[PDB]
Amino acid sequence: TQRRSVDVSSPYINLYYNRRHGLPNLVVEPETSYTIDIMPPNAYRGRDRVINLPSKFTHLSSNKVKHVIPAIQWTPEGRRLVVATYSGEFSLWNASSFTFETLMQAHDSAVTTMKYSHDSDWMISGDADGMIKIWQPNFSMVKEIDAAHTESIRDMAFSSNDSKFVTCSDDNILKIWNFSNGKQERVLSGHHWDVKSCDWHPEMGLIASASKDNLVKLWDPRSGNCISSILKFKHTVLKTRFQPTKGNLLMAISKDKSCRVFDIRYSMKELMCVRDETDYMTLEWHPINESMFTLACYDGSLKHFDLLQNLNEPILTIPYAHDKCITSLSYNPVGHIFATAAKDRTIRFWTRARPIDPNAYDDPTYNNKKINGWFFGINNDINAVREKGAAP
Amino acid sequence: SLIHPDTAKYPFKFEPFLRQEYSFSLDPDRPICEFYNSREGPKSCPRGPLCPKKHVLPIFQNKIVCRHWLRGLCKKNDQCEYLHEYNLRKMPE
Amino acid sequence: MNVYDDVLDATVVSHSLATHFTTSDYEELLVVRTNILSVYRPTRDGKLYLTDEFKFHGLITDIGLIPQKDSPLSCLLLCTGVAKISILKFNTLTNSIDTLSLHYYEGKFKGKSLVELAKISTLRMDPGSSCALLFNNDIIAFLPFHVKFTAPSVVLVASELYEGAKNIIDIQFLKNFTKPTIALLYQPKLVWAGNTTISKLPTQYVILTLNIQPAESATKIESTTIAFVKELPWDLHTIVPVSNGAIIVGTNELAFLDNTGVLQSTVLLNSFADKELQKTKIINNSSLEIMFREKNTTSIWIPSSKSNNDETLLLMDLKSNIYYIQMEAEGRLLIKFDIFKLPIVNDLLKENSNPKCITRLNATNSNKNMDLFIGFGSGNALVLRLNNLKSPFDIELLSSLRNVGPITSLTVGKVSSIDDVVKGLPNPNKNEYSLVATSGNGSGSHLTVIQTSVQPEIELALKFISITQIWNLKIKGRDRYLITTDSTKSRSDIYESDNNFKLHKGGRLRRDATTVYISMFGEEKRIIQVTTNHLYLYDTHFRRLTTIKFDYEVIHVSVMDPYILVTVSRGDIKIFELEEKNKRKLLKVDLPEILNEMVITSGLILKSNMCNEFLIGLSKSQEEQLLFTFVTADNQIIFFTKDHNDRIFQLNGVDQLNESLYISTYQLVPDPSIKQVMINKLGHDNKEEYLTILTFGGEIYQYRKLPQRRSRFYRNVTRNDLAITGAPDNAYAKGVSSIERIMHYFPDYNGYSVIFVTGSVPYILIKEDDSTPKIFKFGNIPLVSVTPWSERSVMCVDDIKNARVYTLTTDNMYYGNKLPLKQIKISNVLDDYKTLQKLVYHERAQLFLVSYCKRVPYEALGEDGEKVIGYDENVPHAEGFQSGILLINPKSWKVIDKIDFPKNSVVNEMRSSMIQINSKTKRKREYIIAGVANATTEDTPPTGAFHIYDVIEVVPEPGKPDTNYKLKEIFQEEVSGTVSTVCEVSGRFMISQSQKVLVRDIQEDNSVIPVAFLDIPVFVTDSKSFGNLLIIGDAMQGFQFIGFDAEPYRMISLGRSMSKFQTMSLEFLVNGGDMYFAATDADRNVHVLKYAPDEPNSLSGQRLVHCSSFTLHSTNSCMMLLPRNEEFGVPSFQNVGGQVDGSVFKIVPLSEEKYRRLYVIQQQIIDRELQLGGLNPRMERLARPMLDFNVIRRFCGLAIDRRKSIAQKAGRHAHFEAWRDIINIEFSMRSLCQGK
Amino acid sequence: RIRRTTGIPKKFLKSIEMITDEGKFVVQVEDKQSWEDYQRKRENRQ
RNA sequence: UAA
Ligand SMILES: [Zn+2]
Ligand SMILES: [Zn+2]
Repeated sequence: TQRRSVDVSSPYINLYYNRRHGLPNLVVEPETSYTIDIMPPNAYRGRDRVINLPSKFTHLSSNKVKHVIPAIQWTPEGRRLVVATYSGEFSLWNASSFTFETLMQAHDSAVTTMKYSHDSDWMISGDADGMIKIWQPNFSMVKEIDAAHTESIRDMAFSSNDSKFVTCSDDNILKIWNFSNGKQERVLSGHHWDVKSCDWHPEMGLIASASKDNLVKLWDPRSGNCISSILKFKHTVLKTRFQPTKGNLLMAISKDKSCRVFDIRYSMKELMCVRDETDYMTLEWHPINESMFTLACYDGSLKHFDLLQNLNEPILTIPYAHDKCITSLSYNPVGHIFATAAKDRTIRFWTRARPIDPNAYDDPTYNNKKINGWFFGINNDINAVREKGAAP
Repeated sequence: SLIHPDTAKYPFKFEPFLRQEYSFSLDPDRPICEFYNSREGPKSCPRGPLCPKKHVLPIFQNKIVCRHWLRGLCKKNDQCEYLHEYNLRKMPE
Repeated sequence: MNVYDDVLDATVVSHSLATHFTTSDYEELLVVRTNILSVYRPTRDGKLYLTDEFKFHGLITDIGLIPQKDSPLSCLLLCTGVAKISILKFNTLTNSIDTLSLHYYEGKFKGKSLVELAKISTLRMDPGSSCALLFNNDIIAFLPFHVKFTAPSVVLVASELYEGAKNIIDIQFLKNFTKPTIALLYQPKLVWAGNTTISKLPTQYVILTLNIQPAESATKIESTTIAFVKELPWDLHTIVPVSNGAIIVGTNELAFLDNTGVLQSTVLLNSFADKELQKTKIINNSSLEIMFREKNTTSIWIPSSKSNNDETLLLMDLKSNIYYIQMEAEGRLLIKFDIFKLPIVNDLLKENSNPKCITRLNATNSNKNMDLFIGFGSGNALVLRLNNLKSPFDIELLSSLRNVGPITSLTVGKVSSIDDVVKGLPNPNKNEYSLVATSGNGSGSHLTVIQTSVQPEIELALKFISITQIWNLKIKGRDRYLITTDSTKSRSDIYESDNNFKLHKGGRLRRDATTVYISMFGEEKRIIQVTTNHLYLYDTHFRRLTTIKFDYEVIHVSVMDPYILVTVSRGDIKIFELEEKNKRKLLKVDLPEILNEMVITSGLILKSNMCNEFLIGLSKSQEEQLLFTFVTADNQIIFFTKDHNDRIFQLNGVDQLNESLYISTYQLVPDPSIKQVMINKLGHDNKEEYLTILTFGGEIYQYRKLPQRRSRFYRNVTRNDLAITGAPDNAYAKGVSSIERIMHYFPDYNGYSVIFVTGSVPYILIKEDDSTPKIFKFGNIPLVSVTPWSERSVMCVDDIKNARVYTLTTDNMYYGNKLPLKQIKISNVLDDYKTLQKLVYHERAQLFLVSYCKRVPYEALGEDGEKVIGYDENVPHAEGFQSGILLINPKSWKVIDKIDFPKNSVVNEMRSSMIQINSKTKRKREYIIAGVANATTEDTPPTGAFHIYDVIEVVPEPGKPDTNYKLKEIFQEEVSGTVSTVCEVSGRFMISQSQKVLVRDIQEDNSVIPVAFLDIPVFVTDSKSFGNLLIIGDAMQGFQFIGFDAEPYRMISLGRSMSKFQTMSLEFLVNGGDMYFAATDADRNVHVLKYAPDEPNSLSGQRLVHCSSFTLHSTNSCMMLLPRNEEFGVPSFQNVGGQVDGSVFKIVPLSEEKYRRLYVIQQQIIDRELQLGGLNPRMERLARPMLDFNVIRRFCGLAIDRRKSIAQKAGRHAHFEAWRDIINIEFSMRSLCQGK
Repeated sequence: RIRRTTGIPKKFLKSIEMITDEGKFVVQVEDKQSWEDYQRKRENRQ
C-alpha cells in the first residue's frame, strides 16, 4: 500500500551534507525540484523561520469511536502522537504515516492533560477525577497519585531537571510534587476562585499560573510564594505557556478575547496584545523558532503569529482549519508536523508549505467548501503537491 | 594497528558496575555460565553478579519475539513471557 | 581533562583587504583565514610575499579599515565571535599589534533581542570613515569615530531608526553622502518560495541619514528618512552600493536604486524572476539563468579612476562565475543597466567554488587592467589578472594560496612506505603512516596527504662501511672528492665522487686521523682540512702547502672564502686568513683584546648587514659585511668585523631568548644553553634573513630580521608556527642523547633555502614565500651527516651507514601550514569525479577507497514512477545526488576500480571495518561497508542501501601493474529508511535507518542477518564503537551511549547526553580507566561528556556528565580515533578532527596531575601575558575547561626567567614536568611514525 | 460509563471481587517494580 | 505461551 509519508530523514541527510562540506543552504525556488533544498525545521533561523510555518493540510485522522479529544501530545522524539480521549484512553499515531488504531485505556475518567519529561523518560497524565498517573515511555503505568487534587487536573508541567512537577486543578491552589517519590512538596497558595493552567520555566525556577480570577501569577518553586502578579486580563485566563526553548517570553490567552505576550526579563513587559472576534481556546509555541506561536479559536481558525513580523495580526490564518472548536495543539518536536484536535472528533496534521502548490492556501481549510468527504483525496494521496481543494 | 586500534579488551573502571547492572561486560562473545540458572535466579551462581561468564536473563529464553517490544511498547519489560531479542527466525511471522 | 591542539592551521580565506597596515611603502594584502591575520606584499607579477602573520584566539568574523590622524597607517577593526569589536593598531616600534580598545556587544544584543542572536554579526564601515555599524538581527550597534579615538557606542533596534524596519536583510553605507547615510533592505512580512503566491512584493528599502551626536557619556543618533521604497521582489538579499546609488542583488533579479531612492531599473536573471509582477519600470529580461542563491553575494566595486567613466562592479556567484555589471549613467538618470558573464576560455576557475572575498591588488589608476585576489571556500585562493573589461577580455592566473578546502573526511593510511626498499636501500620513511583527507567541494576536489614528515625523493642510494661525518667538495661546479671520516677509528677517506665513489687514493691528505672539517677554500683554488690537532691547506690536486699544529684538539671550525675560524678545547679562538697573492700562507687575524678573557661555546664566520649602522661609513641597506660570530657560555651572541678596532657587538636579549633582539656594543654565570647559531637567508623565491638558534636541549628558535631597521630581530610569539623539538632543562634528553644535533644550511635544496637539523629525529626548515619558516620532521630514520650534492640536492647518511641523495619534492607539495601537505589529484581530464568524501584505507590490501558525489539535477518523483505534479522542465532545477565508490591504489594514486550507485544516492558513510565472519573460530575479515542514503524530498518515503565489499587480488591488466585488486560485492541490500551512518561493533556492523539502528552479522557463506535493534530519536549524524560500546549521535537530541552484547543480542541503553544538541561528529576520549566522549555541535562547539555511573546524580550512569564545552573556530566535518604516542610512559588514544575551514585539530586526554599543571600554566599565561586582540582565550572558547594548547605554547615562547616564574606558580618541579608533558602533547601525533 | 481493559496486559489487573474486561470486574494496579527499579537506579553507584 |  502507498500512502502519504512525512519523514525528515532525507532533508537531514541533505542538511548534514551541506554543513559538513561548508555549503550554504541554497535558496528554494518556486519549483517542485527545489523541495529537496527544503531543510529540516531545526535548520531554519532568522528570516528563514517563515519556511517553518505549518500551512498545508496533510492528513485527517479519527478514532473508531468518535470521542472528545481533550489533549494531544507528541512523544518527546516526535515518533508518535498520543491522543487522549474523553473516555480515558490513549491512542497512538505514528508520525511517519499518521496510521495506528490500538487503544490503551489509560485512565477511568477523561484524560485532561498529558506532559512528557524533558529527559524524555517519564510522562505524567491527569484525568477528570484528580488522579495522576506516571508513565514510562513504553506506556507502563508505574505510579498512581489517586487524590493529587480534589477536582479535575487541569495542567501539569515538569521542572527543568524533571525532579519536580507542578499541577493545577479546579481547586484554587497549585501544588509542586517531588517526582522521585511521588510525594507532594508544597502548595502554591493564592489564586482566588479557580486556576486553569500552569507552566514551569524551561531553564530556571519560575512558575506561571492562569486562573479564573483574571490573574496570571509568577511563583518561586523554592519557597512557594507568589513573586509577581499580572493584572492585564479582564476575564478568566486560559492556557498559559512560557516558551519551549528559552522562556524569555510568556504568553497567556483569556476568554475575554485577548492574547498577551510578556517579557519576563523586563518586569512582565507587554509585547503583544492581539484581540479576536472569536474566543481563543488554546495556544502552542513553535518548538524551534522563538517568537512564533499558533492560536486556536472557537470557530477553528488556526492563527499563526510572529512577534518579529506582526504584533497586531497573525501572519497566517487558516480560517476553516477545523469544523468545530479546536481543543489541543501539538507541534512535533522535530517541528515538521503540526497536530490539531477539535470537537469535530478529528486529528488534523499540518506540514510545511511546498515551493509550488496549486492548492496552496486554497484548501477547504482556507475556503469553507467542505463537501462530503473533502479529505479523502488529501489523506489517500501518496504524493503531496497534488493536481488542482476537493475530494470524492 | 593504527588503522584498527585494539579497543576490545580495555580496562574500564565501570566494568564491575556493568556486571552488576544490565548483566553486561566488555566481551560480547564470553562463554556461558556453567553454574547460573535463569529460573533459579542470581543466587544460583557462586561467583554472584561479578561473574566473568554470561548470566542470561529469563527474558531471552522465550520462544517468540514480543510484538509490542518491536514497536517499543512492551509494558512487561524483562517480565514479559515473549522474546525481547531481535531474533528473525523466532518472530511470529 | 583534555587539551586541544591545531594539527593544521586554517586554509580557507574568508576575508581580505588592501591597505597600509604595517607599512606605508606599499599597499599590503590583509588575509584572514579563520583566526590568522596574514599580511602579504603583492608583487608586480601576482606573487604573495608574507610579511608577518598574527594568530588570534577567536574566529575573525569580519575585518575593516579606519584611518588614524597623524599616521599613514590605518587601524584595523577586528570582529570576533558574536558581536565583538577590537580596534587593532600596528606598533612599528615593537613590530606587533596592540589593541586600542575592546567593544562587547553580545550582552546588549541579547538584551534587545526577543529571539536568539545570529552566530555571525555583520560589520559595515562608512566610506567617510565617520562610523562603523555592527548588526546581528535588526539590532544595530554603532561605533562612532572621533574626527579619544572611539566615541561611546550606541546599540538600538532597527525599528528605532525607521518605524517599518522589522526583518533586516542587509544594511550598507551609501556613497557620495555628506553624512553617514545607511540603506536598509528589509521584509516586514517574511516571504519564501512557498509564500510568494499569497504575498506580493514584500521587500522594502529605506535610505536613512544618520546624525551621530557623540558625547562624553553616551552617543545620540537621529535618523532622517531620505527615501523609502515599498514594492521590491521577495528574493532581494544583498545591497551593493555604487557611486550614484545601490545595486540590490537577488536570487532572480538585479535591482538598481539610486541614492534619491527610486528603483530606476531591474534585470531579470532567470525564469524564476518576478515576471509580470513588477511591471512598473524598465525590465531587462535575461535568459542567462543566473542564480544568486547564496545568502550574500560576493562582489567588488572598483571606483572610477581619475574620471574616465570606468566605475566597474563585478558580481560573483557560488559556481565561481564572474559577472560584469555596467551602469552607464549620465547623472541621476541611468542608461544601459545590464549584467554580462565574463568569458573564461581557459577554465582556470573550474577548481574553485564559493568565493568569499574579492580585493584589487594593484590599482595603476586604470580600471581596464585589474589584479584581483579572490578567496574561495573550496578551491585555492587565487590572484587573477583581468585584462580587458568589455561588454578582447583575457584572464590569467598569477598565483594561488594553497587551500585544503573543506576537509570532509579523515583517515590514516600508507602514502609513503608502501615499498620497504627504495633503490636498494630501505625506505627512509619506512613504516610511516599519514593522515589523508578529502578536500574540495566540486570539480576541483582531491586527496590531501597531511604528511607527518617530509618525504624526500631519492635519486641515488649507496652503502658505506663505517663513517661518522661526510663532506662533498665542488671544485669546477661538480661533485668530486666526497671526504668521509670515522671519529671512532681516527680515519679519513677520499672517495672521489666523479665515478661511483671510487677510492681516489691520491694526494697527501691525512688519511690516518679524524677530520673535523674540510671544504673548498681560496675561491675554489685551495682545499683546507682541519684535523683533530692539525690544520692543513691543500690545492685542487691535494698537494700540501701549509700546516698548522694545534696544542689542543679543535672542536668548532667554520670557513668563509678568505677566512677560517678555529676553536680548540681550551676555549680560546683562532682565526686565520688566506693570503690573497698566492695563498699557501694562512696569516693570523688579530682578535679583540676583550675576546680572550671570556669563554666561547661555539663560533662561526657570518655574512650579514645587521650591524651596518654601527660600522663606520656603512649605513647602507646593502653590502653584507663579514662578522665573526661567537656564542658565549652565558648564551650571549657576539660578533665583530675584520677591522674591528676593539669593538665587539652583541645581540641583546638572546641570553633570555627575548621576543625582540637588537644589535649593540658588548661591554663586560656560565649556563651554556645555546649550542649553535647561524644567520642566513630562508625562502623560496625571495630570501629573508633569519637567525636560527639551536639549544643544547634540541629546541630550535627562529628570529626574523626586519628588512627595514635591520639591526633588530623579532620573534612572533602570538603565532604558533614553530614546532617544538626539545626542552631546555634536560627534559626530553632522548631527543639529543643518541645523535648530536647539527644545523646545516643549504641555500639551494630545490630552489628552497633550507636548514637541516641532524639527529635521531631529523628536522628540515622550509619557508614558502607565502608562509613563515616551518620545522618539518624529515623522513623517519636518523640523520647523522648531510652535505650538498650536485645542484639542488643533498646527500644524507643515516645511523646504519646508508647514504642516499635527496631532493625536495615540489610538484604538488605545500611546505606551509605547520605540516607538509601533498595534493593528490584523483580526478583527471578524462574522468572528472566530483567532490570526494568518506575516504577509507583498506589495511590488508593497502588501498584507499573514496566515494565521489556528482551533483545532478533533481527530479521529484512520487512513490509511483510518475513525476510530482509541480514540475517544470524548461527551468533550472535543484541539484540532486549521484555517488559511487572509487578504489584507489596509493602506489600510483590511480583509480583501479569503480562502481556506481543509482540516481539520488549519496554515500553517507563508508568504513573499512574488521568483521567477524565466524563466531566460533573468531575469524575476522576486513570488509568495506558503504552506507547509501537516497537523498530525496521529505514527502517521499526514506530509502537506502548498504553494500559490503571485499577487496580481492586479481590478475593485473597488462601495462598497469597496480590494477591487481578489484571490488567484490559479497552482500548488498536495499532497506527502508536512509542509511546515514555505518559502524562496526565487536566484529558486527551496525547501520542507521530512519529513526532506527540495526546490528547485523556476516557468516562464512556471506549471509547477513540483523541480530539487534534500537530506536533513534530523530536522525543519526555519527556513530562510533569502542570494542562493544556505541555512541549514536542525534540531529536534535545530543547523543546516547549504548553497550552491545552477543549470545542474547542486546542494545543496552547505558546513558545519553542530558543536553539536547545537534551533534556533528562523535568520538571516544578514553583518558585512562574512565571513559569520556567528544561531541561536536552545529554551533562549532565540541563537548566532552563522561560515563559516570558512580556519580550521585547520574541515575546509574543514564545521565552523562557534561565535563566541558569548547567553541571551535569552524564547524567540524569529521572525527577519528587515533593511538597516542607516549614519549616517556595500557594503550592510549586521541581524537583527530577535520574542519570545514581546512584546519585539522586534535584532543589529547590528560591525567589529573598533567591537567592540573597545564591548567595552572594556561591560567598564568592568560592572566599575565598580553593577548593579541585583547581576547581572553578562556572566554573565547566558552561561547574544568578543555585546555587550548595554543595558549600553552606561549609558555614555550616566553623568556627563560619568565618561563621559570610562570612554572613556579604551582609545583617546585613544575617546569620540568610541564616541559615533559608539553613535549608529550606536541609529539602525540607521532604514533603514525611507528606502525606495522 | 464503564470502561474496558483495552491496552492493559492482564497482569496489572486484579479482580476486585468501574472497569471490566470479559465478565468479571478488575482494576488496574501500578507496576510497583519499574518504579522501584527507578528508585534503585536513583541510588548512588547502584 | 500476549495487550
Ligand atoms: Zn556465573
Ligand atoms: Zn514483551
